[PDB]
Amino acid sequence: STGSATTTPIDSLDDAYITPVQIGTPAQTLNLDFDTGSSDLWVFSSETTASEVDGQTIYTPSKSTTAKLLSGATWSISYGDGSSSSGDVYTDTVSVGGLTVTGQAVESAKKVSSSFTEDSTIDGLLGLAFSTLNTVSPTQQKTFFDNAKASLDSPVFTADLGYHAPGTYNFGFIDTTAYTGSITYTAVSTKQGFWEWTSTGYAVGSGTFKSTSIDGIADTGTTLLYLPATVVSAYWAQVSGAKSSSSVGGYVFPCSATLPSFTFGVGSARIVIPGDYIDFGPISTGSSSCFGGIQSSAGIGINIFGDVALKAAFVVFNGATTPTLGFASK
Ligand SMILES: CNC(=S)Nc1ccc(Br)cc1Cl
Repeated sequence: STGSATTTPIDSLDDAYITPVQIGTPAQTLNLDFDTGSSDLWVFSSETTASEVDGQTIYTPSKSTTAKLLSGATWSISYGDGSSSSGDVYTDTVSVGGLTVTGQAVESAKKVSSSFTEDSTIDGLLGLAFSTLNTVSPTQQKTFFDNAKASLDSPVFTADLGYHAPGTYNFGFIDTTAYTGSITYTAVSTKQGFWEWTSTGYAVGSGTFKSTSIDGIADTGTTLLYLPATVVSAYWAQVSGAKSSSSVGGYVFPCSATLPSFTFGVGSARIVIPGDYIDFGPISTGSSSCFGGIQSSAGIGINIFGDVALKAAFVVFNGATTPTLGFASK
């Protein structure tokens, strides 16, 4: 089997991407944030504290003839941005772009963090990291991909995120028309439950390539590119007027400035992030100071290849017995 679904930016800055997901019988379609940095499929629901719902589409398990309470099961999660949610669990039928999984764990939110409430465009998350990170207790649950894997033509999914435009998530096949050149594959460690790999280095604009190992995670659920302070300093030093602002919480720059590209290494291959991708607009409405899309990972404990990096490539999440990651230009 295969599946193919379009993923769409939630706003003009590509802060996140939403993908339609059919849940239950008859289908209830929710727009979920596909997140390769986490492993819970959780949704706003009829059970969510009413004051914490503000515009989102909810899942109502009582209206689904295939929904079954996973008795005794609870879930609770906290994300890297300080957001969180918790609730109970149903199994139900979940379809993405024509690919159907029966008995998928659907985690119903009873409580969500204010940041989720405040984003009316995201109805929940669909986690695509390794199932070892799943927070369901007492019985850990499998991700949508884990459940689908044996049925897929090939045990892979691909992320093809657009710049200020829709893109595509495919399951079970590699669309050879979606990228240029070849796909370079690179080793993955699953020890932290992430799609964790090691970049071979970086260049800033037309600058010479610096060969240096950068360990990080491929994370569709994170907006920006978070890299070591040395690397990030080298980048912003090439932007006139750029400064790290403690009160803003990162590097800012005047948008009258021209951003250089940023290249990262995948084995001997190179992915180029155009400078335009690194512009995230005024820090506040009407401000002449713009927020940068490359920021320091120093306070995080891990480097994150977020949407800023991934949307510059066609990315293969290979769930073979020994998982790997593939990157191609496009
Ligand atoms: C909130 N944390 C991250 S990485 N990203 C982000 C920024 C702004 C909006 Br609106 C939504 C998201 Cl998901």
